[PDB]
Amino acid sequence: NYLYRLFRKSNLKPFERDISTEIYQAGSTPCNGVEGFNCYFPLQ
Amino acid sequence: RFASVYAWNRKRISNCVADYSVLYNSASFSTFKCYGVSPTKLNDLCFTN
Amino acid sequence: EFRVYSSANNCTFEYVSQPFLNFKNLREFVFKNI
Repeated sequence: NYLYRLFRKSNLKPFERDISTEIYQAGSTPCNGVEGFNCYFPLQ
Repeated sequence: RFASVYAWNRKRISNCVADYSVLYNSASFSTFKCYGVSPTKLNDLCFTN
Repeated sequence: EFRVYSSANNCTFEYVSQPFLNFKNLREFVFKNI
């Protein structure tokens, strides 16, 4: 299925891209390969 | 103790300022499926009641 | 007493602030709703 980048720390600049996804952090602190509590996968 | 399952808790709390991030940071709750705020918390917006 | 009123709706925004003190005192008040 097609994918969406529905999580970013900042806003996208015009004619830019974001291909590298490293567990979007909601603000807990640790998100190294873990979706625990705050951290969620940016791609849905 | 209780709030009933057939009835609902619709307490009208308003005219106050509180930090939603205070409850967000606490891990006592089970899960977060918030619909209002996109990024993290409601502390950047104001509402009615 | 409370002879003024007998019922009570969902009154929101309850407020209690002011500590109180010839004709002398005037007690001039202006109520404006804008």
